[PDB]
Amino acid sequence: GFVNKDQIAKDVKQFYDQALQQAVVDDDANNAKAVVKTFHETLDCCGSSTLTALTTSVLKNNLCPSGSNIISNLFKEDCHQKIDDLFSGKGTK
Amino acid sequence: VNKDQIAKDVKQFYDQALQQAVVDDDANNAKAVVKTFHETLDCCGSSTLTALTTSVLKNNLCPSGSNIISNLFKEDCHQKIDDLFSGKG
Ligand SMILES: [Cl-]
Ligand SMILES: [Cl-]
Ligand SMILES: [Cl-]
Repeated sequence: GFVNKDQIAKDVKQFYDQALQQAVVDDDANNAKAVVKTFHETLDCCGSSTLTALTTSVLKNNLCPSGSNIISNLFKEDCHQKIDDLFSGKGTK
Repeated sequence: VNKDQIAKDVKQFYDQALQQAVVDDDANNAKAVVKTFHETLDCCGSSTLTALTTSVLKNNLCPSGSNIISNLFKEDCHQKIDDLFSGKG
């Protein structure tokens, strides 16, 4: 089966959103938090939007990339944007 | 979204880009996608696609530099995609 770039990007974001929501709402969600932490470290982001990345960095900072200050989350791309960069070949860096 | 299904689809997407990248004909986007996957996930090709992997490696789509062990001991992109969705890191 052929894979469409836009559709796969949408599914990944959706998967990540499910994970983020579980990691934040509920502690002890060990695997959601692991998935979220892996996405955040790999893509260098901390949220589905600028606003959720800021919120996560203030309230659940352990989920954010190491050495991440709060205020960078205001200016850095969010995880949805980094997922788009990945599949379009823009570059995560 | 099912974890197994999405990891499968992303690997298939990566495989598609890999085979397109080997053709140097209006595939500059596929080359960028392959290179982006390689740098983001820290991998180079897949053990399941040895012929393609050898070609992109020669096309300098697995650039070296940081982590010298990772320059000689390349990681499988399929495994790294699996690690991404399993949260293994
Ligand atoms: Cl699942
Ligand atoms: Cl092979
Ligand atoms: Cl190379």
